[PDB]
Amino acid sequence: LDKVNLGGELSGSNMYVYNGFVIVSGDKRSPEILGYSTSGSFDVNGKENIASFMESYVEQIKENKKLPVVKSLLDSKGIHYNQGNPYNLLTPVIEKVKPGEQSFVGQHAATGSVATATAQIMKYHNYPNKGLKDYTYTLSSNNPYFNHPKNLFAAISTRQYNWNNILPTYSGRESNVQKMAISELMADVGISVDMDYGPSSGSAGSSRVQRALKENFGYNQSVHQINRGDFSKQDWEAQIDKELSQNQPVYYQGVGKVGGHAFVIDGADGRNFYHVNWGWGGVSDGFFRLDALYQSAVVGIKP
Repeated sequence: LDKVNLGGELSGSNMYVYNGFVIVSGDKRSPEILGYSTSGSFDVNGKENIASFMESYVEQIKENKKLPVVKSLLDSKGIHYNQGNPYNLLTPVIEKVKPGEQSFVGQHAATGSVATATAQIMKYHNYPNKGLKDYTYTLSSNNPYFNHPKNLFAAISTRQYNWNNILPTYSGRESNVQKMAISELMADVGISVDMDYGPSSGSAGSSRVQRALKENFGYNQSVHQINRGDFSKQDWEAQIDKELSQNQPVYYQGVGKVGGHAFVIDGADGRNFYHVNWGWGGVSDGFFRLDALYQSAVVGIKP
């Protein structure tokens, strides 16, 4: 084992990670093994959606101080998307340098975890074939990366998505046919969720995702947002288990000051660990506990 120096907000001793990989807490008033995997490694540098989740474990363990098997559905189809090239080839191009930050002018903004999570689930279903409704929104007045005013628009009602061209994953030297297909999908999805574009891109998430999947992309009326706080632990996990039992990956997110920090839950080991795809090409994917004890999910995702 080779420990990772989490640093940042995970630079304490309340949790330790060693590269597969393993995650163990540092206080027996909380579960011992938090997350694990037999392949790849774990990292959170520059990956805010993974770090946000980890930061919740820490808050959880500190709170403890006061005291079916489903094979990864995405892996089964070889779905591994990311947030940068070529997935973001059609997101807005950064125009301004944010005071005090290094310049990203000329680069396409990140797709956003919310859009990457949503796109992977859509690819799993290879749906829809035809977009249903257009979408527009105005970029946040406080966004320091673009000139204002800025209105974004996606002609989704005119889309005929070719799922043979939208590949399950991208290597790098794919032709325009394939790169255009995935970048168009990512740009449409991001716009449908009012993405606040930047070197990192944020969206409110769940509330936007459930509405976009039905209104813009034609998914089943069964699609809806569920909040963790409205369910008992048993009912919550039973919801997730039912989705997975029906071959329906789940959109999941935690909340930060910049919006939803999303990922996809697409499997279960049977020991209460759920398989997670962080949308970063594969790094850090594995089995995690929903908690180590403002989370939400979008379920009922199917055509």
